[PDB]
Amino acid sequence: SALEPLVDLPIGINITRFQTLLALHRSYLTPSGWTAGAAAYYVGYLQPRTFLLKYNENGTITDAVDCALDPLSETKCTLKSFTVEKGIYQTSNFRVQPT
Amino acid sequence: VDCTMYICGDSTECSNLLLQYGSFCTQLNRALTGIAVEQDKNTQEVFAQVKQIYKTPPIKDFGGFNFSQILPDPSKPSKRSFIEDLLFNKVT
Ligand SMILES: *[C@@H]1O[C@H](CO)[C@@H](O[C@@H]2O[C@H](CO)[C@@H](O)[C@H](O)[C@H]2NC(C)=O)[C@H](O)[C@H]1NC(C)=O
Ligand SMILES: *[C@@H]1O[C@H](CO)[C@@H](O[C@@H]2O[C@H](CO)[C@@H](O)[C@H](O)[C@H]2NC(C)=O)[C@H](O)[C@H]1NC(C)=O
Repeated sequence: SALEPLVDLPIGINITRFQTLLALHRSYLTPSGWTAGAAAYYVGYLQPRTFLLKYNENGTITDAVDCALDPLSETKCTLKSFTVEKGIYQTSNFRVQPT
Repeated sequence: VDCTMYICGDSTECSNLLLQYGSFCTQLNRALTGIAVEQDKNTQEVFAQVKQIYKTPPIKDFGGFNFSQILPDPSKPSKRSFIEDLLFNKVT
């Protein structure tokens, strides 16, 4: 799913918290009315990550790949290609860290 | 050789600056890898030109030509001619 920027606005505020909004209504005498229909949605938090972005002939990005996702994904970011030829490739080094 | 660790010992303060020199960190690895990749191509073409691994017959009559120096030593754990082991001593 490619998302274009709608508007880039001068906001200048830090937003640390939020909640969504709803549209409900009133009903009349039945055995007040509220909660029109059903409502559910999806939320996830962002995070800095390095993606390789494959544009199309028309600039429509299809394939994106995260580099840090797995030790396999970090090598595809080294070749910059979505095709990985048969062989051995050297992904970024690892270090043991101090206790 | 890992440029990031070599230049900047395990410290992001130096790691950040290294990002400003761009590919200097990476392209060295590409150079070194470029060397180390072909280093096995050298040994590839020099030593293995042979399709199959031959081995001498069990018994040697060559007409009096004694090759027991140059042939693999059956007793050494690594089978190597008596001569070759002289070399592995002299080099370190
Ligand atoms: C973002 O807004 C938060 C307020 O929610 C500010 O962060 C606070 O910073 C102080 C230190 O000056 C901490 O003691 C508070 O705990 C922080 N708030 C929270 C909720 O943890 C912050 O100042 C704002 N951003 C900027 C850039 O100033
Ligand atoms: C080939 O040479 C080797 C050594 O150069 C010979 O092996 C020796 O044989 C004698 C018997 O004549 C023994 O006393 C030695 O102890 C052997 N030396 C070693 C290192 O094994 C071998 O006999 C020769 N064979 C032929 C066909 O020439």
